[PDB]
Amino acid sequence: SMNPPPPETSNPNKPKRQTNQLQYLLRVVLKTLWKHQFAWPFQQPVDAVKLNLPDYYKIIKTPMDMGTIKKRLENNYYWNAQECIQDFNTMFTNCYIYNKPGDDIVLMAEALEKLFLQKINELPTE
Repeated sequence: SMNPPPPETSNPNKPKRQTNQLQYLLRVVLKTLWKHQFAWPFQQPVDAVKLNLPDYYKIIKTPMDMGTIKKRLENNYYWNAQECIQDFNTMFTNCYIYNKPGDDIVLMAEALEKLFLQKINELPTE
């Protein structure tokens, strides 16, 4: 029922790059999803205490959220685009795992994922 430490956003010994694909992931992908009317439940790690989800972290062992991804992109945490794309996919997958089909939160994730897929389709060449 307690919250775990949040995912890492800082790791000085992790090698880093700033690439045109990672720039696109921030300037286009993250910004598009962040501004959406359904963004709010995904803009920070799941607070299992505030949201009264005492089993959330029993079930979800690889937590991820756009607050974390936003910090990772702004602080150049990544080496490549695939790492960041995996974070988004983890976020959506977690939501579908924990929740019931048709739940509001699932519909919200689906709308963000649709946009995500549209933006990744046009990921610029390296």
